[PDB]
Amino acid sequence: VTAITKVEREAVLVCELPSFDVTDVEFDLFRARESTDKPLDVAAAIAYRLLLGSGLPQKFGCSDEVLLNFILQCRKKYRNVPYHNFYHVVDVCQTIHTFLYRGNVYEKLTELECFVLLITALVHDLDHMGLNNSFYLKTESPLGILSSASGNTSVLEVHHCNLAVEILSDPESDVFDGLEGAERTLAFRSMIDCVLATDMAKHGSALEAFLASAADQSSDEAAFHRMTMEIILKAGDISNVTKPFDISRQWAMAVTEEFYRQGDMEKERGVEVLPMFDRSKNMELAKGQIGFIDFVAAPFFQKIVDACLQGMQWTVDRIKSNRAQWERVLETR
Ligand SMILES: CCCCNC(=O)C#Cc1cc(C2=NN(C3CCCCCC3)C(=O)[C@@H]3CCCC[C@H]23)ccc1OC
Ligand SMILES: [Mg+2]
Ligand SMILES: [Zn+2]
Repeated sequence: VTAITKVEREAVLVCELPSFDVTDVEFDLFRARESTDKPLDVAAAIAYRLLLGSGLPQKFGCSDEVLLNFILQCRKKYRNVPYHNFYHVVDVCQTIHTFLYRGNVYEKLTELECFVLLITALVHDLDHMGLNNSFYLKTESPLGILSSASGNTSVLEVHHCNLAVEILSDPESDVFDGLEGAERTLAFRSMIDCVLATDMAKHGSALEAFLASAADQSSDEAAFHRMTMEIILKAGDISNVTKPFDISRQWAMAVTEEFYRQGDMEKERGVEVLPMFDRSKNMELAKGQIGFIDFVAAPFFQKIVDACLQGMQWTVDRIKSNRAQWERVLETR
């Protein structure tokens, strides 16, 4: 990991994001990416602005300089894939800011936990290649064999954590260098637990654990905090369908293309290709999004808002209205 240059930091700091309000639930990262022809420097500057405006990095002895080095060390390790690129993790960072500060989830966590979550957003998909865990295991690829041999089925999520500790091992990009003892430990353990919890194979059990804890007034408090962090990172990670319809739609286009590519390589490798990943099945976006809404996103957001995160009710309202709009695309076809 080469150190970040004064020139690179300057390239970010110049961005001023005219009109954009990065703290708003109606914020639009697509409009932001076009507004210039340096769409990466913009993304970095949104992330930088979000982290400073929280007032958290300052409280934990993280200089403006170390914070920007971190953001740029993260950006270098993301790839040119349709969805799991740098724009996705800047989106998860911004969305998590809104859940914390507009949804009042900050009230459930310490400032350190709020700081860790915003930072974890940016590392949670490092060096994602546009292929899911299943691909690595079905093709008996090296990373797949190593996961299988060492007993951890979360191929990508363990990879992401490995790159996250690498970046933070250098004091010039360690946003946690200001921490010591129990606080530094908590920052690393909670960042790692949250990234590992983004594996959708654990979706059901993470959701049921958080709900059983929130329903139990005698839950261990440290455990409830941890599961709140995991649930918020998960929330941001499937937050596409909580955005204004046209934003939601562009995200659904980017993820469908990434899936389609995986199925193109699964084809040329002679491995099982699910309907979802098959360009030849040419399924309607509308039916896809309605499916995701009915089986994953609507139950998830409704249950966590009912159980505990009442201030996030708008996510359930926007899902409800996004589903209505896709039902009208169908009704008028
Ligand atoms: C049954 C739905 C049909 C799919 N068609 C669609 O229109 C769509 C979509 C879509 C999908 C994802 C992700 N999907 N999933 C798994 C979720 C569990 C159900 C099925 C297995 C995939 C993952 O693991 C990714 C990695 C982690 C998080 C979610 C993401 C994110 C955003 C999306 O829309 C913007
Ligand atoms: Mg991921
Ligand atoms: Zn993600």
